[PDB]
Amino acid sequence: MKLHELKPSEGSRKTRNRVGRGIGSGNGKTAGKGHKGQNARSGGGVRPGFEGGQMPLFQRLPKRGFTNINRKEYAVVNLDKLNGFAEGTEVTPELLLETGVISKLNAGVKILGNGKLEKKLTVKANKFSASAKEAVEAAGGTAEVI
Amino acid sequence: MHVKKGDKVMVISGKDKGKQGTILAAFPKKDRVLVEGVNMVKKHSKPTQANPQGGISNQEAPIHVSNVMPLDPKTGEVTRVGYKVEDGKKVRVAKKSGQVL
Amino acid sequence: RKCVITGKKTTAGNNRSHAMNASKRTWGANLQKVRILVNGKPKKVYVSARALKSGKVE
Amino acid sequence: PKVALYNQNGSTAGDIELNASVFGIEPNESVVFDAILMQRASLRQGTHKVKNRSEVRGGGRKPWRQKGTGRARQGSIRSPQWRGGGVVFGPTPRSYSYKLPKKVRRLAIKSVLSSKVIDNNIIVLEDLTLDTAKTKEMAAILKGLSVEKKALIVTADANEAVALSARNIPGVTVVEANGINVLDVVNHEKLLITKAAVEKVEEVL
RNA sequence: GAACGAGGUAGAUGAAGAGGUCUGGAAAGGCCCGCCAUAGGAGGUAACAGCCCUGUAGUCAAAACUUCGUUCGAGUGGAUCCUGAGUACGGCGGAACACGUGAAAUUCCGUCGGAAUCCGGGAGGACCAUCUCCCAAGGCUAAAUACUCCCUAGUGACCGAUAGUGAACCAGUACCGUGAGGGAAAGGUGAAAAGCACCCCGGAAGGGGAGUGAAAGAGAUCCUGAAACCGUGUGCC
RNA sequence: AACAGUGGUAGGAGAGCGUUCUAAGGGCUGUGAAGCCAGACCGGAAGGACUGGUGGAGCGCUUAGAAGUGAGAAUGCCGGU
Repeated sequence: MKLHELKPSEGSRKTRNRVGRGIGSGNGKTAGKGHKGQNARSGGGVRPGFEGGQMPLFQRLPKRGFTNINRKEYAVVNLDKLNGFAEGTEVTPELLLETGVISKLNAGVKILGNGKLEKKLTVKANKFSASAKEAVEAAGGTAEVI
Repeated sequence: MHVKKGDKVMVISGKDKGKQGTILAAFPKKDRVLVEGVNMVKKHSKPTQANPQGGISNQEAPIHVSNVMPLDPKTGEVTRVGYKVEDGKKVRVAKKSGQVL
Repeated sequence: RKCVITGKKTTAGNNRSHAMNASKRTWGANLQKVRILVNGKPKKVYVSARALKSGKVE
Repeated sequence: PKVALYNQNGSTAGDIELNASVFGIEPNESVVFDAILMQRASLRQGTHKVKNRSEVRGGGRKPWRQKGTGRARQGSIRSPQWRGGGVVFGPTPRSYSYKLPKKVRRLAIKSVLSSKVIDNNIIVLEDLTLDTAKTKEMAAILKGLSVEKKALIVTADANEAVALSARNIPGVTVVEANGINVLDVVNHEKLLITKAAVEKVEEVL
């Protein structure tokens, strides 16, 4: 790439669809916004979810929400990222962070059971699904619960 | 203003080259120097106070300092100007020699 | 000439009634001066009044 | 990469085969486009400003009646149709920079370096040490390298014999290996490295 | 309270070609050559300059006023007392907290029968116990941070006179308004005033010559000078 | 190459023209640029040159980037008539 011959990959640049310069290109007089509407004036108009006076959809539906303080986003492992390791290695939540397995330890590492293993592993973690407890034992690995 | 009134000024360029001479007057606020011979224009004058002959007078016009360089007192050469101190007052020093003035 | 609960005391402002020759005269502490416990700790000094329901009950 | 090497005198010496991880990639010409428009963007301070309809020192009154009279509506003495005028939209103070991801800017440097290996405008010169900072010595080196155009020198750790020199030469600027400028490597179009800076390039990438 | 060091309020020093030629009114331009550089930022000079000039790099400079920075009372008890007095605490007044008084904490800031005080007190979103955290009701407190009227230095994919500060100019003026206030318009001779002596026309104003300047149609709201518009002539109707 | 279609407002979609400024190259200018003034030139279009006359110092192209991005209508502003 010389400075004399700068060019993009075609499709990574695209000129303006600039609005309101002459009727030749289109969008000249009305400037893309039609005839005399409320949706043509200087910013006056509508909220996003508004229906002109009819009861908007977010109210005629009931409130079924309730949020506790004490919730726990458990870390989600599909049990198949342990196949990236070899058998007989250490499985700790401090190890799952820096290996790129879990990007964020949100106070709890639960191990799910989709898929399968073939590797005897020293698995210690906070909580376990029931099929994951047997799948680690199916590979002969230990199933310590932190 | 690196040139003193009454030196041996050489004219660099302008309407007249070649001629050298002496300063008759100076204008350091306007950065212009009046030198004999060069930049002589024929000026009209009305018959008024200070000798009402009128007519077309004859005098020289001032020249900007950048056309003005002094010659060498050692060779007769257009040299640049430096500065030294010789027992007291700062003196002008011509380049390409150990000359003064 | 004060207490510790809302910002209105011996201060400096306005009034224009009649007969019309004028300067400085008073808003004072509106006392009728007896105990409370919103702070039960005594000397029996000044009181003023913006509102007196739900000071306390008893 | 089998790039040749010369001396500080300029005589031909033993070459260096470079590393294909840095100098032997394919030239990714799509990245180099969007590489330079990052660095060109954050050389503009953009401190331009225009007084709007409000910052106009006046305005205010309906300059006459609205009816009874003859003119148009014309409802303040500094509206944008007027001659004194507040510009309608105008330019406002801002930035222009945006930090590209790290995997781009690693690859963006390397494709330029791998290109200049093919373009052969690159010479490694170990131990560029000088007695004085005189650019006359610097000019003698450049004519000894047959460089009559723009050029760039990568020092190891900004040796002041090189650094105080060559700032007076127009086509040659001095920079250290910590400051490998993605514009200037493309800009100066011929390039010089010290041998200590060669591994200093290699130790970071 | 004294001495030193650095900075500021004036400064100084400072490299290398009228290089030869060609056009041009005029070389800094073109051509053919040199040269300096810790200086090829910038301005100025008859036009576009590293080496033409002021100056810039670099290094030094302060009588005096200053500015910043350097140097000349521990432990152990466990009798007693104290540890913040006219306030701290809640459910019905107000206000600030994201919280519109609600389940309403908490902080204070006007107000309705006057708690304790170390075996104590307060808080942990009413409250209750438990549990951990902490002694409120006296005061002081730098840095990081908010900002520009000026100053110093210098930037710009900022403006180039209807733009940019209202104001590039005697501009917050001239004028409008008794009034608070409102608030304009208007930069360019050349490189050098060398700015027109002299002769005619007329009372001039104003020309026509001449002379000045490379250009005088360049000559005084003075570069370029379009269109509206006012024209004078003439080809065809 | 063959076949087919091409009126269009609101309205969507795609290509390009051009001014100001910057960016590397290149060049072109006191042997006369920008502008202005004329024509019978070329490009499908916005358009773009080329001589001639004015003017007396700067400005185009090729590819990029940024936009105060282009007038003929606002009982439009401001001059000139």
